[PDB]
Amino acid sequence: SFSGYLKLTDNVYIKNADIVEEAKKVKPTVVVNAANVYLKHGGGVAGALNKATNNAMQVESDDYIATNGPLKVGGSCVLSGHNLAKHCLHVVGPNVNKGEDIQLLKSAYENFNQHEVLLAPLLSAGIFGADPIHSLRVCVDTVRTNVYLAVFDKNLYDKLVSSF
Ligand SMILES: O=C(O)C1=C(c2ccc3ncsc3c2)CCC1
Repeated sequence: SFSGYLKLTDNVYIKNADIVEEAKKVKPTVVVNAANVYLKHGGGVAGALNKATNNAMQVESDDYIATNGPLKVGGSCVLSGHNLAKHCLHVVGPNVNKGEDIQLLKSAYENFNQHEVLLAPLLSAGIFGADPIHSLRVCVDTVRTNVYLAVFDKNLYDKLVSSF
């Protein structure tokens, strides 16, 4: 069902695309959200995915936090994918702009290995403040399952491919 991707490795693929539009087209089994520990989906990929669900992702996430408390940096939880996917895997990469340890990025990507195939964004990139080239390197070196990476920014996509 995924089309137009560049193969980087045996199991990692990449495309210049909006992950929201990709999820609406493919209806993947799992879409990854670039979450924070409170599951407050205000901006970046999380704000865009939540708006595409008409805020249903945020209402579900608030009930999850009321029952379970916050996630760990490097951790994840599986919730509904609403109108975008069967499931959403909310994964917390470290936010460098909040002073979090970049070494937790490998632990964040290890959550992907629990799912045979995923549609995902680059973790800890964008407003999370990490170097996207480093994030793609950790993804390739950690994830063993089939990951389809959707990169929204065209200039970033071109830089990630040409420096890989
Ligand atoms: O350019 C990108 O691929 C990146 C992100 C992003 C942010 C917001 C957004 N809204 C719709 S698709 C999307 C992707 C976060 C990390 C890198």
